Parts: sequence; C-alpha cells; structure tokens
Amino acid sequence: MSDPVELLKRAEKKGVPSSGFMKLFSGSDSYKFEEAADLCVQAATIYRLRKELNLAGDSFLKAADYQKKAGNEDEAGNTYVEAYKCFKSGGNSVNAVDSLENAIQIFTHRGQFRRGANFKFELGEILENDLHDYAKAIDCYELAGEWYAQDQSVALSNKCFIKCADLKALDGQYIEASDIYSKLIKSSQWSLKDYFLKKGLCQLAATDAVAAARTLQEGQSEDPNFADSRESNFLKSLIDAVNEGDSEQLSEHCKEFDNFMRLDKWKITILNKIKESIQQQEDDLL
Amino acid sequence: MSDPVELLKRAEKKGVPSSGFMKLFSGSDSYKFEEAADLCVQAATIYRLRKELNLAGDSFLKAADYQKKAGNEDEAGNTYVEAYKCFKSGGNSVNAVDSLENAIQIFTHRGQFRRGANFKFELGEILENDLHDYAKAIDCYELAGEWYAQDQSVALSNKCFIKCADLKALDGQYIEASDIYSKLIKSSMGNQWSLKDYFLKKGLCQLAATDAVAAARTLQEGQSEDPNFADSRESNFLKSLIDAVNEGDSEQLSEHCKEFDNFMRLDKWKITILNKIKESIQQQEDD
Amino acid sequence: MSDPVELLKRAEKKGVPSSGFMKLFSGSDSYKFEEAADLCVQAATIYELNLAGDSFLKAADYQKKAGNEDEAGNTYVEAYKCFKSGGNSVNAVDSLENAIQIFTHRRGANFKFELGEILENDLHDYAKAIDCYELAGEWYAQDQSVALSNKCFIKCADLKALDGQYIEASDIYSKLIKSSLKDYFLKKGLCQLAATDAVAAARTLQEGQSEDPNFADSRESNFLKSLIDAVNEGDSEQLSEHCKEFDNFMRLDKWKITILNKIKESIQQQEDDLL
Amino acid sequence: SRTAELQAEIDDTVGIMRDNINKVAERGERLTSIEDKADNLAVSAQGFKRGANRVRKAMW
Amino acid sequence: IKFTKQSSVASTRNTLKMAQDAERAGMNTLGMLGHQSEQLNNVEGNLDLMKVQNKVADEKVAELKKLEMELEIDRNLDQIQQVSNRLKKMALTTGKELDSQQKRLNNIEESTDDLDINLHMNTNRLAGI
Amino acid sequence: LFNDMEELVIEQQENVDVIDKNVEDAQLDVEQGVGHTDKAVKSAR
Repeated sequence: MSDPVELLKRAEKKGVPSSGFMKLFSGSDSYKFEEAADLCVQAATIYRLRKELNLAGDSFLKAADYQKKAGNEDEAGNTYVEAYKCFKSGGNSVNAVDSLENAIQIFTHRGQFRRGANFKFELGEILENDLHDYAKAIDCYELAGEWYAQDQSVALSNKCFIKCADLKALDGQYIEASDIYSKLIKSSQWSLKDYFLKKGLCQLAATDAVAAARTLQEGQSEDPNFADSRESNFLKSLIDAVNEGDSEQLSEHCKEFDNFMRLDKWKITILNKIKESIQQQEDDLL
Repeated sequence: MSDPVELLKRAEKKGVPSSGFMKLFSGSDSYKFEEAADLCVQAATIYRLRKELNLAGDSFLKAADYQKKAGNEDEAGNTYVEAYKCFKSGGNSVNAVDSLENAIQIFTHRGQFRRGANFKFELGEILENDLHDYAKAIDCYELAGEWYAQDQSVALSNKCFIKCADLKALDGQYIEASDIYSKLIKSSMGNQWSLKDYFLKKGLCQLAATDAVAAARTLQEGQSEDPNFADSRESNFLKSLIDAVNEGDSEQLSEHCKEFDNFMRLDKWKITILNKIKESIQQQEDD
Repeated sequence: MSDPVELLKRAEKKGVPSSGFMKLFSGSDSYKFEEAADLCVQAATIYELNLAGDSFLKAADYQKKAGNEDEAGNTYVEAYKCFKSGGNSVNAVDSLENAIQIFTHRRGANFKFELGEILENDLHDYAKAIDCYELAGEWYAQDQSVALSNKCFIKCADLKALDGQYIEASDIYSKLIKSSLKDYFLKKGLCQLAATDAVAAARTLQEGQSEDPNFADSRESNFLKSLIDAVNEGDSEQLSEHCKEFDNFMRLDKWKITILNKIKESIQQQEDDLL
Repeated sequence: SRTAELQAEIDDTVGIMRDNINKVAERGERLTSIEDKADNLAVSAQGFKRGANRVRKAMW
Repeated sequence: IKFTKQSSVASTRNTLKMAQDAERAGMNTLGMLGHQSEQLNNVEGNLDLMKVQNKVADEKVAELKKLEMELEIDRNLDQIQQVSNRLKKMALTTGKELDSQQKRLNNIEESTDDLDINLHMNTNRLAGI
Repeated sequence: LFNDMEELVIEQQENVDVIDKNVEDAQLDVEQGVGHTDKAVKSAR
C-alpha cells in the first residue's frame, strides 16, 4: 500500500494554486484540486483500513476542501459526510459536528433540503448526547423539523419536533415547548395522548393551570381515545392538585400513575418542577 | 453570494432577442436564453436559501420562460415544478396553480402523461383545499384518473375517481358521482373494503337524486356480486335507508343513521348526503 | 405542435442507409438512424394510441439499426404500453416479444409474464400463455426469486390442467410444493384424479399429511380424501355430495369446478362401460 | 384465548403495515427525485456524445 | 341468542374474506417490489458501467486538451388465524425489502448526480477544444 | 393499509420504468461519446 503521509504531501504540493506568470500558461486549477482531492481520499481510505479513524477524517476534510476549490460541491458534501462518519466512529464529536455543518451547508445550497435535514438531525443528536450543547441541539431539531415539514414528511418532522419540545421543556422554555406540542397535536393515536399530557405538564410548570385545563378540555373533546385515557385522568388530577396547592396529593397522583404507566425521566423532571412551584407558593403564604 | 437582483437584471439583459441587422450576425438566440435561465435559476436558489420563497418562485418562472424560448421544454417543465414547490411552500396557491398548469402542459406535450397526472392531481388538491375551486378540482381529478387509467395504474385512477365522485356528490351532481362509483366498483371487482364503501356511496347518491329504485338495484347488484357487501353493515344500512325513503319516514332514516354511526362513524361526506336525503323526504312530506 | 406525419416522413427520409459511392464519404449511418428514431419518438409522443405504438415500433427499429439495442428494448416497451392501452393486443404481443428478445440477449421474465397474461386473457392463445408462464417461472427460478417463480408456475399449472395436461400440471404443483401449500396439495391430487390415477392422488394425500401438519388437519386434505374414496368406489353421486359439502364451507373456484366435473365424468364413463 | 391472540396478531400486523406505508411514501419520493436526475443524466449523456462527436470532427 | 350467533357468523365470514384480501395485496406487492428491485439492479449495472466509461472519458479529454353456527364461527376463526399469520409475515418481509431498496435508491441517486456532474464537466471541456 | 400499499407500489412501477429507460439510454450515449473522444485523440496525435 502507498504511504498515506506521502499521498497527503503530494496532495498538498498539487493543491497550490497557480500564481503569477504561470497563471497565464496553466489551465484551470480545478484539475489540480481534483487530483489533490483524489490523493487525500486515497490517504483517508488507507487510514480507515488502519482504524486510524481521526486521521481518515482529517484526510477527508482536506479532500472536501480541495473538491470545493475545484467547484465540485456535491462531491465535497459527500466527502464531508465520510469525514463525519470517521470522526463519529473515532469519538471526535467536535470534528464530526464541523464536518456535518459543512455537509449540511452544501446540501441546503444545492436544494437537497431533505438530505440536509437528515444530517441536521444527526447533528442535533451529537450536540445533545456527546457535547451536551442542548441549545444548539434544540436549534438543530427545530430547523430539521421545519425542513421535513416543507417536504411533507409529517413523521420525520414530528420526530424532530418531539426532540425539540422535550429539550425546550427540560431547559425551562415551557411555553415554547407547549406551542411545539400544539403543533404536534395538530399534525397528528398512541403518541397523541402523550402529546396532550406533555403539553399540559409544560403549562403546569409555567404555573398556568388555566391553560392546562383548557388543553385537557380540548383533548377530551377532540380525541375520544384521550378522553378515556389514563393520561387525561392524570393531567386532571395534577391540575386539581395544583389548584388546591396540595403538593402531597400531587406526589400521590404521581405514584399512582407511575405504578400503572412508568414515568420516564422527562415527566419526572417536569413533575418535580410543578411540585416545587406548589411548595414555593405554600412557603410564600406562611 | 451574488445579489439575486443583479443576477435577474443580467438575465433580463441577456434575454432580449436579437433584433434587426444584428440578427444577421448573431448566432441562435437559444444560447442567450439558456444563459438568462441559468442566471434566473441562480437568483431563485439564493432567494430559496433566504426563505424568500415567493421571489424564488418568480425567478424560477422567469427561468422556465427563458428555457421555453431556448427550446428546452423538458427543463422548463422541471423549473415550473420548482416554481410550484416554492410557491406552495410560500402559501401563494395562485402562482402554484399557474406553475403546475404550465408544467402539466409541457409534460403532456412530452407524452409524460403519468407525470402530468401526478401534478394534475396535486393541482386538484390545491384547487380543493386552498382555493375552494371545487369545479376545477373535479376536472383535475377526472382528467388525472383518465390519464392513470390509460397508464394501467388502476390504483391511482381509483384514488382520483374517488376524489372526483366525492366532490361531484357534494356539488349535487349525484347521478354523475354514482356513475363514477360504478366505474370504481367495476375496476375493483375481483380485486373489497373500498368496494363496500363504493356500493354504499353509489346508493347514497341515488337516494339524494330521489331515485330509490336505482339504489335498490345497486343494493341487489352488490349483494349478488360481492358476498362481503351482502353480509356487511353498509348493505344493511343502505337497505334500511331505501326502506325509510320508500316509506317517507324521515325519523326512521335519522334513527338508522344514529344506529350506523354508533358502530361505524359517519364521515362528513356521508352526513352531508344523508342530510340531503332526509331533506328530500321532509320536502315530500311538506309538499 | 409539429405534425407527427411530417415528423415520420422526415424520419423515413433520414433512415435510408447510405448506398453506393456516397458510402465512401458518409460517416457511420448510426447517427442518421438515431435522428430518425428521435423524430419517430416525437411523432409517437404527439399521437391515437395505436399510431403512437406504430411510431415507437419505427423508432425501435431505427434504434436497432443504430446499434442502440437497449434503447430499442425500452422503446418496444413503450410501444407495448400504447398498444395495450389501445386494445391492439396483437401488436402489444409483437412489441413485448421484441423487447423480451433484446432483454434476454443483454426483465424479460417480467415482460414474458405480461405477455402470457395478454395471450391468456385477450387472445385466448392458452398454449403460448403456458409457454410464457413456464419460461418466466424458470427465469425467476434462476434469479432465486421464489415468489415470482411460484406465481408463474401457478399460472402454468392451472392452464395446463385446464388444457387436459393433468400429469404435467401435477408435476408443476410438485415443484411448487417443494419450493398455498394446502391449495397446491389439493390441486395436485385433483389433477391426478382427472388423469384417473387415484393411487398417485392417495400418495399425494399421504405425503401432504406427513410433511405439513397444517395440511393434515385441513379441509383440503379431508376433501381430497373423500374424493379419492368416491373415485375408488365409482360413486359419482357421493363425489357430487362431497363437492357440495366442500363448496358450502370453502367456495370452489371455476378451476376446481372444471377439474371436479372431469373427474365425475370419468367415473360415470366407467359406470357406463361396466353396464 | 385464541380470539384474543388473533386480535393481538392482527393489531401487530396493522402496526407493521402502517410502518410500511410510511416507508413506501419515502420510497415514492426517492423515486420521483431519481427519475428527475435520470432524465438529467440522459440529457447530459446525449450532450456529451454530441460534443465529443464535434471534437472528433474538429481534430479530423 | 340465535340472532347474536347469526351476527357473529356474518362478522367472521366477512373477516375471513378480508383476511384473504390483505393477502392478495401482499403477494402482488411483493411481486411488484421484486420486479422493481430487479429493475433497480439493471439500473445499478448501467451506472457502474458509466462510472468506468467516465474514467476513460476523463483521461481522453485531458489528453485532448494537452494536444352449526358455533362450528362455523370456529372454522372461520381457524381460517382467519392462518391468514393473519401470513399477513404478518408478508408485512415483515415487505418492510425488510423496502429498507434494502431504500438504501439502494439513495446510492442510485448519489451515483446518478455524480455522473451527471462529471458529464457536464467533460462536455464543457470539449466545448473549448 | 395493504390496499394502499399496492396502490402506491403500482404508482412507483411507473417511476422505475422511466428511470431504467433513461439510465440505459444514457449509458449507450456515454459509450458512443467515449468512442468519439478516442477517435479524436487518435487524430490529434
């Protein structure tokens, strides 16, 4: 096998633009950038075979930069995706982010919105799980959901808006999360009951029990499957406990609900916030 | 990024045909229209990146017009489809209609009937839902269904003819809707759930035309030709409606409607047609 | 719009091969046939589905003369679609046959099956339909597409049985079994009964009962048994009773009715030959 | 118990077919895009053929 | 009681026929998907060949530039349960086939775009010679 | 759901037909084009 370091050195030597008087006699520099990109891709493939995945990613990044200089942006976007795959498999989430961002920018400029949305969602997943940059993850899930909505892909859009609303609610942006849940409801049977519950829970965490009661009434009137659901009864019981200011009754209803339908971590966090708001009002009254 | 306004101004300057003595020295104007189209497409792409979707649509329309002037009609049809997508995403349903109509005309001219039928159906959907121009939506679903029938796409043809018959029945053209349901039945025979619905809807149209005998014939036909309709709730319901219509008992009809609704929810279409049938009974009582 | 007749006349003028001294100065005639094909395709597009088909046939012939056989095969498929939609089943057959020949020399099974369907339903040329379903099933079998191969072999066995080739139909059902299983066992046995070979029917019954538990306890197995019993007793009335009993619970399709009537007739003929 | 099991199997199969409908929608969308790009490819291939022929005549 | 049993019989008869229904679609759909997936295979071969030919074109262009009722209810349920088993299996197989073809179509799209770009590039280069 | 699936696949058959025809047509044109560039190179040398 060729040495990837020597391949990269040859790529670097070829990727120098023609300067000065030589520019009058040299044809388009595009072909030189293409050949430098091919040398970088060969180096990247050899590094990938060696499981030196970060060096493969860096070589694909160099290849994509040369492809951009050649004018071959569609190839650059594909090569950025290969760089991303190498960095993600190598545990270098930062360079994976940067690779996906360049790929997404190329795909959106080329009108490949759906493709860019796929990668924007994966970018959101990296921001959420590996980097814990929840704000940018929110922005990524929102924009991906919008791109899927323009593409009439309701299911993918809903997957993104679920992730967005969940993260917004965990970040304390309860009103905006409730608005996204209202969009998810309008766009949408099993998940619908969950959306009504989560909307109401966000509203309770915003100390707006009236909006929660309205959401309950809306859901009970518009979806018969929510009306007779455990989620509706639970949301009602939580609204009642919030209006009475009884944080113990709320904790009882939470335990009762948890015994039949396990509360996931998101619901527990939001329910704890609601309880804390009740206890704070109790303390402010003594 | 280039300024899209300057790109469009350059497109406009290039897209002037060679007039006069210059026409003797200028080659084909086709290349000038191609380059103007490319400039318009670049402007449209920049507007789309800015989410200025209506301006992107207008730029694609200009590009498609230049492509037509170049003789590149297949490209013009694709660019009209991109204009349509921009206008639809921008909420400008009128320009979306006009874009699809030009694209469909090109596609039909290129013998791409199927492609035109896909877009003619989408045109029908825009006319129905956004513009409420139900007459043109009917015409769109009918013609799309015919083009799909010629392509042996029984399934798309049936989807279109369902939309056509439903809209025709809601517009009071009950006889024509019944005839389209007869076509849907015939195309669906030997292929059943939609079939029961087709039999029911045919009969309901006939009742709304105050022709209970044709409804009874449709019931007998369905009961003989498709055993699943014979034992279905839809058949029993259609029978009960025919019986109530022949007796002139609008209350019994309303009871049978409630009974049916308790087991199989009546959609908005059935409710509208059933109300019309009831009104025709009550009018005969009042007369 | 251009006039399609004028387009075809231009295609015909261009599609004349270079003859004589002109052949020394003219480049490859391929480009002339390509341009004639393009003109024919434009005319076909403007066309009046039968005239569109004929124009696509002319285009495909010019494409063949250009050496662009893959294009010719695609154009023959477009001709086929026009003729089928125009109700000209003969030219649809001819178009599919040319397309299939091109595809096999270089998909053909898909179109060979559709050809079998046209031969069966529109032309009632059942012999060629059988040949088409058999060859399509074989091509799918080589491609390891068991489901498509089985669809073709079902059509082949059904038509062979209706044509009185009961033994060959039974052999195809044996292939289908080895590769609906209950139905295949029943139909195999029925073919064997129509061949007056009740012993082979009993063997098929025993085979099915041993190899597939779902056939063992099925109505199809009990029905086949009862038919074997009635055939061995020579009681055509008991056979008709068992047919009615079976029909009350599981409707006999037209194929089964035809084969069962043949079995009954063979019993009645043996009764008459013994009196 | 047999009827409840049957109901459970039918509900599961309904779920699988519903998933499939979403997938076939994604498939139809992909196919519409590929048809557009394959049309582009055919046009570009013809253009390349013609340009190469014109250069062949030029060099000759 | 008799009326209810009769209604149950009618319900199960209708259910069985519709079970056999969901079957014809699955077998035809799988057949068509097999046909289309296979039509994709011919496309894939042609795309691979065009990639090789574009490599050749790249090098040639470069050089150029250089130069009784109870029993029936039971039996109908028997029949419905068996069909339901195949409807489930067919749905699973159809899902798997759609997954495979979806990845194949994604690759077909990318390869088609790449070829289109390469062809436009070489056409522009030939224009200048 | 099955009914709709059949319907959608019947629709998609159509797309597959055109794609196959166009890619096949393109391959033959590319092959001819390469032949032309070969003869062009032969002359230019």
